[PDB]
Amino acid sequence: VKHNNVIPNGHFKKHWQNYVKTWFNQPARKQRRRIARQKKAVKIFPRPTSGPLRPIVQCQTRKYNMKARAGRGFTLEELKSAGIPKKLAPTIGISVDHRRKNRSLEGMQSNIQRLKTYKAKLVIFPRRARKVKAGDSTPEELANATQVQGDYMPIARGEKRSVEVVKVTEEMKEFKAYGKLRVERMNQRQLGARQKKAAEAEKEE
Amino acid sequence: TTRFKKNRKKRGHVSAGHGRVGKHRKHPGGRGNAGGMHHHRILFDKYHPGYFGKVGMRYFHKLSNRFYTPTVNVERLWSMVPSDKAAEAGGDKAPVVDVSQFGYFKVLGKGMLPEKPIVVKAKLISKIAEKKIKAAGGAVVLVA
RNA sequence: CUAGUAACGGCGAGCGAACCGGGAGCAGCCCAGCUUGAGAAUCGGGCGGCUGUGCCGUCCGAAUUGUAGUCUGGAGAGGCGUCCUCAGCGACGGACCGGGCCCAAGUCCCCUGGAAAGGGGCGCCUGGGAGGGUGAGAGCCCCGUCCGGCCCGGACCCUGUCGCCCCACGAGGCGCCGUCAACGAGUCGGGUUGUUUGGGAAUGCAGCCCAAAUCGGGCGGUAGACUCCGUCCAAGGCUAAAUACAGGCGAGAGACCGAUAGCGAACAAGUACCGCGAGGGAAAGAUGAAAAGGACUUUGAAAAGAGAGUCAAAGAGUGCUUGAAAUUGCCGGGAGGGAAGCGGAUGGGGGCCGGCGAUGCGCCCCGGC
RNA sequence: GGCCGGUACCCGCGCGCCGAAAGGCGUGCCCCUCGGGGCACUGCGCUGCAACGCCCUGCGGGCUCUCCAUCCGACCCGUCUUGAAACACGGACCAAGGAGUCUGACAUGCGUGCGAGUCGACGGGUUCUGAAACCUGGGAUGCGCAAGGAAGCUGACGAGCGGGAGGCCCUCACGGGCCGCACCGCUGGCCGACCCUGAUCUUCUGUGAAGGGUUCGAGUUGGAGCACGCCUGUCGGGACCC
RNA sequence: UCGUUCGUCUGACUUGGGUAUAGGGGCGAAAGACUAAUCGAACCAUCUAGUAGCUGGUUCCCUCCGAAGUUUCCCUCAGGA
RNA sequence: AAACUUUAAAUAGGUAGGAUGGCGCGGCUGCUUCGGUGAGCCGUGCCAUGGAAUCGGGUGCUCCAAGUGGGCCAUUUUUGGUAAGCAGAACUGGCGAUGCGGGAUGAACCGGAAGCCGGGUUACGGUGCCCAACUGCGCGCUAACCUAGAACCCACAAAGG
RNA sequence: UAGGAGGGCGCGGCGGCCGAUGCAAAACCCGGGGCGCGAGCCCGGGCGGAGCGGCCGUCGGUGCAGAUCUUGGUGGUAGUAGCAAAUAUUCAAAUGAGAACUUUGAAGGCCGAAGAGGAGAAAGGUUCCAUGUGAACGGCACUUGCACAUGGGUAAGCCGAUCCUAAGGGAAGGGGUAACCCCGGCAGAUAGCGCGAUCACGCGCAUCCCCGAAAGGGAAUCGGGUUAAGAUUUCCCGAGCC
RNA sequence: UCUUAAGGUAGCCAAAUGCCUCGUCAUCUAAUUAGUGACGCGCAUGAAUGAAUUAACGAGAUUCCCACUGUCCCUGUCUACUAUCCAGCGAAACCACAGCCAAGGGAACGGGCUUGGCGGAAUCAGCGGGGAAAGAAGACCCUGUUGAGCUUGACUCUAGUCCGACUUUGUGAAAUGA
RNA sequence: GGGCGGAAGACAUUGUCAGGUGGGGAGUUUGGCUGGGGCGGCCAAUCUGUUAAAAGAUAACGCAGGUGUCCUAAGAUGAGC
RNA sequence: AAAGCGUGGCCUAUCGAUCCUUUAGAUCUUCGGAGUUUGAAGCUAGAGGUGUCAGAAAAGUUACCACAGGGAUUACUGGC
RNA sequence: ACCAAGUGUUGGAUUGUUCACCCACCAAUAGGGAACGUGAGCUGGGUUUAGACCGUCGUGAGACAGGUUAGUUUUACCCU
RNA sequence: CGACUCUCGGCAACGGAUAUCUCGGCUCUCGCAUCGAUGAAGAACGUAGCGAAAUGCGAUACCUGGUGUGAAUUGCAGAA
Ligand SMILES: [Mg+2]
Ligand SMILES: [Mg+2]
Ligand SMILES: [Mg+2]
Ligand SMILES: [Mg+2]
Ligand SMILES: [Mg+2]
Ligand SMILES: [Mg+2]
Ligand SMILES: [Mg+2]
Ligand SMILES: [Mg+2]
Ligand SMILES: [Mg+2]
Ligand SMILES: [Mg+2]
Ligand SMILES: [Mg+2]
Ligand SMILES: [Mg+2]
Ligand SMILES: [Mg+2]
Ligand SMILES: [Mg+2]
Ligand SMILES: [Mg+2]
Ligand SMILES: [Mg+2]
Ligand SMILES: [Mg+2]
Ligand SMILES: [Mg+2]
Ligand SMILES: [Mg+2]
Ligand SMILES: [Mg+2]
Ligand SMILES: [Mg+2]
Ligand SMILES: [Mg+2]
Ligand SMILES: [Mg+2]
Ligand SMILES: [Mg+2]
Ligand SMILES: [Mg+2]
Ligand SMILES: [Mg+2]
Ligand SMILES: [Mg+2]
Ligand SMILES: [Mg+2]
Ligand SMILES: [Mg+2]
Ligand SMILES: [Mg+2]
Ligand SMILES: [Mg+2]
Ligand SMILES: [Mg+2]
Ligand SMILES: [Mg+2]
Ligand SMILES: [Mg+2]
Ligand SMILES: [Mg+2]
Ligand SMILES: [Mg+2]
Ligand SMILES: [Mg+2]
Ligand SMILES: [Mg+2]
Ligand SMILES: [Mg+2]
Ligand SMILES: [Mg+2]
Ligand SMILES: [Mg+2]
Ligand SMILES: [Mg+2]
Ligand SMILES: [Mg+2]
Ligand SMILES: [Mg+2]
Ligand SMILES: [Mg+2]
Ligand SMILES: [Mg+2]
Ligand SMILES: [Mg+2]
Ligand SMILES: [Mg+2]
Ligand SMILES: [Mg+2]
Ligand SMILES: [Mg+2]
Ligand SMILES: [Mg+2]
Ligand SMILES: [Mg+2]
Ligand SMILES: [Mg+2]
Ligand SMILES: [Mg+2]
Ligand SMILES: [Mg+2]
Ligand SMILES: [Mg+2]
Ligand SMILES: [Mg+2]
Ligand SMILES: [Mg+2]
Ligand SMILES: [Mg+2]
Ligand SMILES: [Mg+2]
Ligand SMILES: [Mg+2]
Ligand SMILES: [Mg+2]
Ligand SMILES: [Mg+2]
Ligand SMILES: [Mg+2]
Ligand SMILES: [Mg+2]
Ligand SMILES: [Mg+2]
Ligand SMILES: [Mg+2]
Ligand SMILES: [Mg+2]
Ligand SMILES: [Mg+2]
Ligand SMILES: [Mg+2]
Ligand SMILES: [Mg+2]
Ligand SMILES: [Mg+2]
Ligand SMILES: [Mg+2]
Ligand SMILES: [Mg+2]
Ligand SMILES: [Mg+2]
Ligand SMILES: [Mg+2]
Ligand SMILES: [Mg+2]
Ligand SMILES: [Mg+2]
Ligand SMILES: [Mg+2]
Ligand SMILES: [Mg+2]
Ligand SMILES: [Mg+2]
Ligand SMILES: [Mg+2]
Ligand SMILES: [Mg+2]
Ligand SMILES: [Mg+2]
Ligand SMILES: [Mg+2]
Ligand SMILES: [Mg+2]
Repeated sequence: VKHNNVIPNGHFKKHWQNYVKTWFNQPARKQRRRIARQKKAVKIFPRPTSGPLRPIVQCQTRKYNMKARAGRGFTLEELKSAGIPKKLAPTIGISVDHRRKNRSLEGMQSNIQRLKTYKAKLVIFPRRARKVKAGDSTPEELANATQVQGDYMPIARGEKRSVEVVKVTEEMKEFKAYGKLRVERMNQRQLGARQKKAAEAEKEE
Repeated sequence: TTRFKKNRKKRGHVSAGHGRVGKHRKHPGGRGNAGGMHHHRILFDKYHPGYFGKVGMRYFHKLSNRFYTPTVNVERLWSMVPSDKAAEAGGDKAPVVDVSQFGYFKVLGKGMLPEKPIVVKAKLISKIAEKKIKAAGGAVVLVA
């Protein structure tokens, strides 16, 4: 080792040349997946090629909780509130997730509206030729039906940027933003000592 | 590009540029960072002081997301304001900038601000950043 | 991507994941247990029959120390209730799969040549100027290529339409109810030992010891007790797709190698040959367009030679395209008293060099262009 | 007497006459006063020194080619070494093969593009010789845009001076004055670790008017970076070859 | 290996065939002897292009610039920073 | 008298020889003083014939990197050793890395350093032949019956006759 | 010198441009002419007989005198060292192109029977026998052969193997083992049951399966003939035996 | 008299064990660093590390004597096969270039350099002075942060063996114990 | 009499941990300088004087010596001597 | 009395990284769901030591020996 | 002591010995060099591998500049 | 003048470089999923008018059968 360089740290002490992965088959991977998608599209026609409907969820972890993305499936309550029976939804194009929870009302409301929005623009062919049972559709509807492609219900990742104009009022100018943060941090760290001094009050006092 | 490599200019020269006396031998100093405290001690101490030893305390299972706080200064808040809305204003009427919609969590106080009042609405802010915003005539709003 | 990061490490050399996020692809199921008891409703086998991957009859047997049905926590059993939902086979196909055939235009004129596929002239095809063969650089000579046409045979269990059959008092969905609500044991879990891990008072795994619970159990990356909080339900089982692919078979390509290269092997190459054996392991491609592969005469014991014959050519003559060097023979020339070769000079010989070296330009006088 | 050179300017020539040509020939002022001397006004153009030879397809001319002769010089290369012609090693000869490469990380330099941004590198779409090309996403993927702390945490309140390339104003101009980039030097302000400090306010433990520091930072008071390509260097890899 | 000369020759004798013991193992009237011309640890293939601060070599031309055998530290003194 | 010294060189060592100097005026200080007392700094305004000789563009600034880290030789100073073509130091130069002329021959001794040429002239060293250049012009000494003697280094010769 | 850089030369592909070639491409050869300081390059002549070159950009398994370098080929050594153990050959004739080396006859010698004689086991595999034969091979030679080519040739109730056990090996149930594999007396309804019976039943079951000797143990043969090559006893004749 | 666990006893000896050492005495000889017999302040003998003897035996080491002889004085001669010459056949090692000397200098012993001596084609048989001749990357010695065989009071371990608890592991009786 | 016949007997043994022993065996190490190396010394950290050439630096297994401590005073200060 | 002197010894030697352990200091920071509360982990400054003293955890023998090298280095001739 | 290197300088006991020392003869039994001349000239006694014995040393493997015994001596045909 | 040695040129040898090729190799990419007690992979021996090897086959032995194509196989001979 010699002149002012960075400390070398390459991990090449094993038999690494036996596990080299090259990517010469990358263009062929794209073609096989394209043929796979195209062949799948015909075998599901007229069902949409994006797949079943996915609900709106907030992401986890501070860094991303301000961003909305597609989740696995609708909860049981979202399905029941929109009146889509549990065992019928996957058969008509709606995914289910028996594991997800509804802790905040707004999230539940948003995903309910998707199910009605999906139900509104959903059309279902009969299970046989002429019999029309519940949930089927008019022949006019079933001729106007095509294989929609792409994202037929897009998900906006987050809040659109808006810079409004308001009037700066006297209360707004008096508010101490930094003072509020420091006193609220203070309360958090004194929580135990305050509760302990309180707790020992009823033990002794 | 083999044609510009310099070994092509030393063809016909015996040693290939590595000397007759001290040759090009296999690993005459050891491999890698061998001898950081023995025969490379001057080099490690000169160019990489602090290299050896243990400082601070461990943090089992560190997750970066817990530590994420992007920051923006006040000097950059007015690029955030669109021009037409930068026109719509009065003496008391100011635009409001939710830095959270631009990917920022905290507001720092480097740089100057124009006289025009502004309402910065942020998750976090520093002393000086609010001191400069108030001194422009605007206000600060805390959100989550 | 996180990330050469948190961590681990004679905290040295070094080592090193996961969560979040973004994509590819997405699909969930089935058991055991309280729950047939007016009734083993289940299953195998022989035999017989038929529509034959199965169904039917009958006789033996398995199984009550438990086959079937319900049910699987997302639940569920019950009860009630307007309601809402359910059976199959034909007929023709479309796709995907293999195979066989059919498909443009000059071989017109001259020259060179052994050979025209070369040159010149005159023409033509082109949704076909990818490639190969044919006596020299061939779009038009032949096979092919483009556009497609046809005939034969499959597997298929995917959907596209016409036909008859019409799904239920069983089950399922949905509305309420609160009475029940069963959920895997030498297993979990703890100690200790060894291994492993980034896993640090112990990441997984395994031995042995101890050995559970049912307001209970497993987790929340620092061991511990208590209060709260978030979270999931182990000890039984199945499950495509996205992924991998120096072997097999069938293809298609290449800024790769060009017979000491490329696989060891372009060829009767894992051969010949070696070793008791396990094993080791080569060398070696090219006549000519066509064998037309040299009749015959003469010398010789013969091999062969000398004449001749074939060929464009044999001096291309069966290890034969070209045919370098080292080294060797013959002919001609040159020099030499225990090296030779070498660098500068020049002199003698050679051998070779005609862009090696010119004969034109200006005034003029005609005599014609 | 030797070597070089032969003139596009420096010399020289024509513009007047004489003279084969050297060369000479005019006037006026100063000087000695012989000889004659010195100075004078100067203009237009032009501007590669000559004379004779020898040979001319020859038995000629020259030659960087070959051989030989002679004089002078002259030890066999490669290598390690203070020192090789060495009684140091390797080399009988010839042909063919034969050794700093590829990759990953980083760095400086240079080139290209864009620039507080910059990358389309995993995918998707489209593409009829193309595994190519072309489009798309990114509102936060990487790096950069902010740092100091072990951590809890806090997070740059706006710079003067000396010298300065260059520009401008003034002077007949030499000299003067004004503004002064980059860079060098000097002193500071601010952020943060540590220490110190404490008016007011406040949810009583927080805030922070003022005031700080022989302390420490890979800080700030200059947004310059990101991507690609090439040489070189360090390191890991068979790692220049045996 | 050959020539001459030597040791032993009813014995712990010579010898064929069969069979047993296999590599840190065997077997040894003991010499580290022998175990297929291989023995103070056989042979074959692989890990393996093992490592070497040590020896050898390291392929075209011209032009320009042009050293060091000294300092400090190192189980450092044929090495490296 | 290296490990004694009053005295005390030669050579070598350090600093200075202006524009980065000086002054007047009026300001700052939390330092200093009995105190404008000072110390320093700031702003302004004036002066400053460039303040010895010689020579000359600068590593001035910065980056990246190679080779080297066995040395050896000569004059001088110098340690150990009887000494050594020995071992170890000080200053300078050379060789190594460099051909060329001379010393017959030689890595470092003398001259001198270099593109390919023509002409001239030199340095060290030479001028009887080898071998280019005088058997040149002068004055002495030497006679060897030991190989007389005859080249800085350098290839010895001593005490004694 | 070590070392660094610049500008060139040369080799092979790729993208482009510009071209040569059956009226003779590449490669190779030359006492041919030239250019360049040089790497190299251009042309002439010949040989050859079908491909090749220059320029711009770009790329690489890109330049040899060495490595006791790798593979192949070639010298000097050098017609040299050498062909010398086992007593030995000679004369006529035949044959033949050719005779020291083949064949017949005669002579002289050797092995001297613990043999240089006659037969086998192992090992070999056609070497056996006839006919023919160009090269090679038989370290001189050859008409010749253990070589080459084409054919032919091995006959069993009695010789062997085959049967039996030795030392010893393998082995079923069982024990171990992650598994490949390792254990045979451990004793298990041990493998197999054996014998009399069939017209069915009875008895008994003890130390137990297999392999292992062309020299151990063991059903049975002798004499005389016969081929180019088979047999003493395999074929023929005769005579026997199990 | 100091000391030790005991202080080398019986024996043996310049011995295959003695440095000095060719010990001293005797004997063998013309002459003996040899041999044998004695002597013993034994560098550094000695008792199953076996001490001292010892008939027979030995391809074991050593000294002397008789016989014998070319071992020698001192060489000569003879036989066979070679070498030698011929026909046929026909390698290899080695090889920078080569191949006459003297002195000098030089990496301090030259075939080449300097200065001298010299030096005449082409061949045959021998010889062992030189080629610091060939053979083989010195085996001695050193170095290397290269090994390996062997040892142990080296460091770190390990099969085995000894020891305890638990497990296998049940039954019931007493004595000291809690 | 539903005991094949005896002996030991919940001790042996097995399995898992614990301590001890363990060159039987495995792996490895076994400094440097040095007038070769080894043995000796320490010229390896380190002070004074000298070598040292009147600035500073300056070598040798050069020379004469020293160091790994000691001190509540042998540290501080004042006064007297 | 005071000016002053005093940051060990009149001056020139008398001594020690990382990792680890241990102590002192704050009415300090963390154990990442929130707390109380033992334990642990940090910040600053010392001590436990590396004398081969810029700091590996380390006994022999080889005549049975091996390898890479060295004329940087002994044993013989030669040289001073 | 000089000139003088022309000629000569031996046979044996003991020792591997160079060296030494005796016996004897002799005119005398001087001294040295030539890679301490001379191993493709010999020999192999010593020394100098591997076997083995003794003594001293070492816990041991083993050591011995102590004594002892047994232990392979290759090639010329090249140039001179 | 000759022999020998060295050398220059021309021709002829020796040898297999160079050039020009290539039913082979290497590399990348794609599709598919198929051994065996119904006896596999591998081993052996046979088999053709004239065959040793390779290739093929199995006493039906360089093939039998069906189907497609539509007039050869070929070194020689023969049925055709
Ligand atoms: Mg160079
Ligand atoms: Mg270099
Ligand atoms: Mg080198
Ligand atoms: Mg180096
Ligand atoms: Mg060196
Ligand atoms: Mg280096
Ligand atoms: Mg160290
Ligand atoms: Mg990163
Ligand atoms: Mg790992
Ligand atoms: Mg056609
Ligand atoms: Mg034509
Ligand atoms: Mg074609
Ligand atoms: Mg066609
Ligand atoms: Mg564990
Ligand atoms: Mg599964
Ligand atoms: Mg090949
Ligand atoms: Mg091959
Ligand atoms: Mg021809
Ligand atoms: Mg031809
Ligand atoms: Mg041809
Ligand atoms: Mg040919
Ligand atoms: Mg030739
Ligand atoms: Mg040397
Ligand atoms: Mg010499
Ligand atoms: Mg060497
Ligand atoms: Mg050699
Ligand atoms: Mg080559
Ligand atoms: Mg971005
Ligand atoms: Mg490398
Ligand atoms: Mg006998
Ligand atoms: Mg026997
Ligand atoms: Mg036997
Ligand atoms: Mg031994
Ligand atoms: Mg290598
Ligand atoms: Mg070296
Ligand atoms: Mg002075
Ligand atoms: Mg260095
Ligand atoms: Mg050097
Ligand atoms: Mg001159
Ligand atoms: Mg290539
Ligand atoms: Mg190459
Ligand atoms: Mg070559
Ligand atoms: Mg070279
Ligand atoms: Mg001969
Ligand atoms: Mg012989
Ligand atoms: Mg007999
Ligand atoms: Mg015969
Ligand atoms: Mg013959
Ligand atoms: Mg048998
Ligand atoms: Mg038998
Ligand atoms: Mg028998
Ligand atoms: Mg008969
Ligand atoms: Mg006694
Ligand atoms: Mg004695
Ligand atoms: Mg005697
Ligand atoms: Mg005696
Ligand atoms: Mg004793
Ligand atoms: Mg004893
Ligand atoms: Mg004996
Ligand atoms: Mg002859
Ligand atoms: Mg001589
Ligand atoms: Mg020589
Ligand atoms: Mg002669
Ligand atoms: Mg001769
Ligand atoms: Mg000789
Ligand atoms: Mg030699
Ligand atoms: Mg060596
Ligand atoms: Mg070392
Ligand atoms: Mg070892
Ligand atoms: Mg120990
Ligand atoms: Mg051991
Ligand atoms: Mg040493
Ligand atoms: Mg010494
Ligand atoms: Mg001085
Ligand atoms: Mg001084
Ligand atoms: Mg005191
Ligand atoms: Mg300490
Ligand atoms: Mg936690
Ligand atoms: Mg040190
Ligand atoms: Mg050892
Ligand atoms: Mg020894
Ligand atoms: Mg000799
Ligand atoms: Mg001997
Ligand atoms: Mg011995
Ligand atoms: Mg001894
Ligand atoms: Mg001889």
